[PDB]
Amino acid sequence: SEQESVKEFLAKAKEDFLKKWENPAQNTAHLDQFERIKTIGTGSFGRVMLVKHMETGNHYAMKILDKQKVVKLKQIEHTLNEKRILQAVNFPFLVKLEFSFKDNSNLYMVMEYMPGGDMFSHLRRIGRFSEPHARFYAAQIVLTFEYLHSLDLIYRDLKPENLLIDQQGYIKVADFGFAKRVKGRTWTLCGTPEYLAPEIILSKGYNKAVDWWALGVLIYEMAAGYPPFFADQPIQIYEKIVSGKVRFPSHFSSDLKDLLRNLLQVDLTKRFGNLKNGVNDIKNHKWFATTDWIAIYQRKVEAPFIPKFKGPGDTSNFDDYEEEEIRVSINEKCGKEFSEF
Amino acid sequence: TTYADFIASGRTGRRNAIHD
Ligand SMILES: C[C@@H](N)[C@H]1CC[C@H](C(=O)Nc2ccncc2)CC1
Repeated sequence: SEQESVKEFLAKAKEDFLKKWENPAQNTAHLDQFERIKTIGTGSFGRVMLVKHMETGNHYAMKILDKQKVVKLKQIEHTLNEKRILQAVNFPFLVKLEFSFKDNSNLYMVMEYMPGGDMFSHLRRIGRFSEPHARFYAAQIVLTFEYLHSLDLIYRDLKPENLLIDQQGYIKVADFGFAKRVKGRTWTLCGTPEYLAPEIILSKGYNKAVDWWALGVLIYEMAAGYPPFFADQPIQIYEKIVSGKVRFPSHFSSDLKDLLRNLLQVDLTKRFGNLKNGVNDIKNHKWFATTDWIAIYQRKVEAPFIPKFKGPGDTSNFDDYEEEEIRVSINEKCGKEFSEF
Repeated sequence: TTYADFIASGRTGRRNAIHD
């Protein structure tokens, strides 16, 4: 069976993950091994910089978290989740963590650098993706969620902003700031407004089904050019999501609509991904009938879009940000809170 | 159109995550 080769794949993958989960990599480099080049991302949850490792010459993306800002934002345990999970995982469509370390002031996570930029920037520019184009990316997500959920991981922030395009035109999921290893239900309110399942909004206690709901949002946005539930302010977006009504553009194929009605399904006993058949309800769906799941895993499918290669440290696919100092205090901040990082 | 309403809205740039 294809379901049995697959079960075998996941068994090996889990034994691999647990070994790193139970004994995490720690303190594997130092800031002064990296030359800083450019801020390619900034936000509430730290910034991301292009750097260059001197000993190898390799370019990398370095996420910096101010430990004091993390404590004030009450993201201590999420930050610890993020690093422990990213260091343990291993899958083609997950951005790979090369190093992590910390100093008196900061936490650092050095990832492989994707010069091609995020899906977001290309989706906005082009307007929308063709169904075949959107399906190609959706398949990568479907498989990644298959892998994550098999490890008891929920991702909780699927959106085009968190998806990077590599040099073969395949995607990498980045930012694990709200990922959590949980076997039961959980209750934290987190995610991005447009992508939130109704059960998060209504404060109910949820599981990995929220990840499949967010898949439906993503595929919709990719093929429509805009998301299924938008407005100018979050509370208005929440009223739309909980209403149970969604409108599709007249260009959506009738298979795409039917897939999306089962992903953006309020009723958890009916939502694709959450039922007795699990991820095969998605994988065997007619919209995906031309998808060869193994060749997508193997990166043998021809990509609809390969971004323009401008050098290994080129930054033209990212916007410009105001550059700040990386200041390292002479006193240790929050030693105890982050000891396991 | 729906696309035109989207493109005139304030939420066409990169969206931030929320938290309680
Ligand atoms: C919007 C946020 N949730 C977050 C999305 C991912 C981004 C990043 O890691 N970019 C990146 C990583 C590796 N290589 C190139 C870019 C940082 C900002």
